[PDB]
Amino acid sequence: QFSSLRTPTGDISGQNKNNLISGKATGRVGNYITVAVEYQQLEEAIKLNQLEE
Amino acid sequence: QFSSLRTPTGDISGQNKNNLISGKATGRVGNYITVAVEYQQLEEAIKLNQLEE
Amino acid sequence: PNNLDSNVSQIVLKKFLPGFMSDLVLAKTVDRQLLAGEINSSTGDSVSFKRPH
Repeated sequence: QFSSLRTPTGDISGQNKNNLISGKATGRVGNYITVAVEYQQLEEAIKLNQLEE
Repeated sequence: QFSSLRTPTGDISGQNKNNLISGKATGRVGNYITVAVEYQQLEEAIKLNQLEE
Repeated sequence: PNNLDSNVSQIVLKKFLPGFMSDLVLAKTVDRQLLAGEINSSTGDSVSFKRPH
């Protein structure tokens, strides 16, 4: 963002110009989101039907 | 840099592994090196031949 | 424990966010065509129009 001088003739010799100053926005990583399950090979064979449902 | 383990069978369970630690080297800018000359327009007209030399 | 953070660098992507802005409605609606090109080098720094009788 800038600002301006007002001169009758445009003579800016003795004055303060703009300064350049840089900011930045930062962003990070959060935690993981994890869902985990388990089950026995025997349970799969005789019990879990419609596993994908 | 790493370190190694010596066992009869190759069984490393229970012992310490190598951590990974990064270092870095930095380098920086100096000052300027500057030579500056000046001469009159009169001199360029009647005096300085071979100015490139 | 590993310490990796001298492996990587802190990056500022080349992109800018949006700024704020402002509306220009006075300029559009005042009188424009009447003073256009009237102050020029033959004129010096002012010019004049006639009040009605």
